[PDB]
Amino acid sequence: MGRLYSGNLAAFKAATNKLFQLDLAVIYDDWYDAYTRKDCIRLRIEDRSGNLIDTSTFYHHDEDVLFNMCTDWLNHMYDQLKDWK
Repeated sequence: MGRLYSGNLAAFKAATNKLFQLDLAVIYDDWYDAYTRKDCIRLRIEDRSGNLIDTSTFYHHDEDVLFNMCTDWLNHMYDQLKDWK
């Protein structure tokens, strides 16, 4: 929907350039919830047509550790899909 701007996002923004070059898509869900109304960080990976790739939900200690975990896993798949076709 949109993109935020903050200091911890300095390194985070850099990762985006890789996503296009590996031919994949990623969407995150935040600020929307059912009846519980609780803060959470949901990260979802998928294709263009329908094949779903993977998903992860993060809740833990403050933003520094949270973003570290998020950026870590994103870098994780890069090499793996770089080996296959």
